[PDB]
Amino acid sequence: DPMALIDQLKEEQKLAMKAKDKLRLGTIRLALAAIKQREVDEQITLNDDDILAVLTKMVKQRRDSVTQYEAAGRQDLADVEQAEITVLEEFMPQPLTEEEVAALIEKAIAESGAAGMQDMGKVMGVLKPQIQGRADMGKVSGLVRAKL
Ligand SMILES: [Zn+2]
Ligand SMILES: [Zn+2]
Ligand SMILES: [Zn+2]
Repeated sequence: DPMALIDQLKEEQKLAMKAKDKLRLGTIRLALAAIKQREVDEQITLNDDDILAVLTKMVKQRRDSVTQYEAAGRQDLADVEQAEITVLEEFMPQPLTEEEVAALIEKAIAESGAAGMQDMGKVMGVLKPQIQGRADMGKVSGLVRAKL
């Protein structure tokens, strides 16, 4: 039952403001503005996975700015962008460990009653939402194929 990402971002905004941590505050504010943009423009309420997509795009855009700054010799500016990325990445999940993936697979097999390679789709359909972008699906496939 982790705190919703929207609430983690708002709490971190309040703390960064009280800390007078200027760069951190500014980047959190931009994440919250990107969330508001989607909720107004798409007429939806974002969940955690939606917010993770918001953060992933912000990290991508800043990573492309790092590329441009570093190609121009402006490491000082690329470092500011890296500091922004580090703030954003605080809210992102860690990749699943090998042992974590193996456990998800064994749980997916137990609950789906999977037996044999014909049940590859049955298992992967259970796993795919649970794995998100936290593991290589091809490797997960191969681990599942082994057990089946
Ligand atoms: Zn923090
Ligand atoms: Zn920046
Ligand atoms: Zn977290």
